[PDB]
Amino acid sequence: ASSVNELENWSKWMQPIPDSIPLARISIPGTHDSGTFKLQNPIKQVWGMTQEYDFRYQMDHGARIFDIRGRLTDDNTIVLHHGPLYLYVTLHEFINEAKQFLKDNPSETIIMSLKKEYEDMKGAEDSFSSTFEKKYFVDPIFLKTEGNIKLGDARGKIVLLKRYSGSNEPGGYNNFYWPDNETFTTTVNQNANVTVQDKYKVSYDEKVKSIKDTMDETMNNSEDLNHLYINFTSLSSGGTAWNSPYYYASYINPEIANYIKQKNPARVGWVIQDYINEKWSPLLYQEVIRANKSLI
Ligand SMILES: O[C@H]1[C@H](O)[C@@H](O)[C@H](O)[C@@H](O)[C@H]1O
Repeated sequence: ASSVNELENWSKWMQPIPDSIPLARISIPGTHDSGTFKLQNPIKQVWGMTQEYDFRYQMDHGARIFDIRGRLTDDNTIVLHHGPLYLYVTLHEFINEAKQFLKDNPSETIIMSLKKEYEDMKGAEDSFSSTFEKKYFVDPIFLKTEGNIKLGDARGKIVLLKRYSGSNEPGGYNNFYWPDNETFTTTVNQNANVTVQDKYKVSYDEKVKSIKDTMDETMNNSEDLNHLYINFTSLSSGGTAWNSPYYYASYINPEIANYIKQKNPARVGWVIQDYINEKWSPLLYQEVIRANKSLI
C-alpha cells in the first residue's frame, strides 16, 4: 500500500508493506515463550509465565513471530512446555489460532519458531522432527520455500524458524548455531546472516545494554536486506518475588519502546518480548511496527 496510517492497524499492519521486501528487513514484534498464558498457579507463574493473554490477543496486537517450545508425548502429539512443566496448550491449538487469524487477515503472515523444549516421553514412536514433519509440517499453511523469504511468498502461510535438528523437509528458515545465553552471529542459508541477542539469565544492566547495543547495530545496517536481527528483550531470573519476568518486563519494555521512539530508526529488527499487553504506557510492539514507516 502507500499510506502510513495502515501500520496503526494491528490486525493487518503488514498490508501496506511491499510484496518484495524480504522478511529480514521488516521490523516484526514477537513474543517470548508465547504459550505460557494459561499458567495461573502462583509459583508456576513467577517462574514460567511470560504472557498473560492468548495467541489471538497476541496477534491482534501486531505479534507476528511466536516462540513455540514443544515436546513429544505418548499419544504421539506435540504439546507446549516450559522446561519440565506442561503448559496446558498444544501445538494443534497454536496452528489453529494462526489459521483463523490468517484467514481473517490474509494480508498477514506469521513466523513460528519451534524448539524441542524437553525430552520426548518414553513411549514415543518417532523422533521430534519426524513427528512434527509427518503429522504437522505437511499441512499446506506451512510455507515450504527457503532462502531469503520475501513477504509476497509468505502472506497467508506460516513461516517456520527451525530451532530443532534432524529436519528433512525443506521450508522456511534452516536451523543454525545459536549458542547458550549470549549474542552471536552466524549464517542461515547461502544468502542470509543472523545476529541474535539472547542473553537470558543476566543482570538488568547488562540486559538493557545488550538490547540497545544490538538495536544500534541494526539501525545502522538498516539497508542490508540479507541479514536478520533477532532481539529478545526478555530476561527471566530467579523470580519468586518481584524479580519475575513481569517485574523486569515492566521496566525493559517502556524503556526500549521510548528508545525507538526518540531514535526514529528505519529498522529495529525482530523484537521478541515478554508480557505483551497494554499496561506499559509507551508500548514496545507499536513502536517496532511504526519503524517500518521507511518501507512504505
Ligand atoms: O530459557 C532460555 C530463554 O527462554 C531463551 O530466550 C531461549 O532462547 C533459550 O533457548 C532458553 O533456554
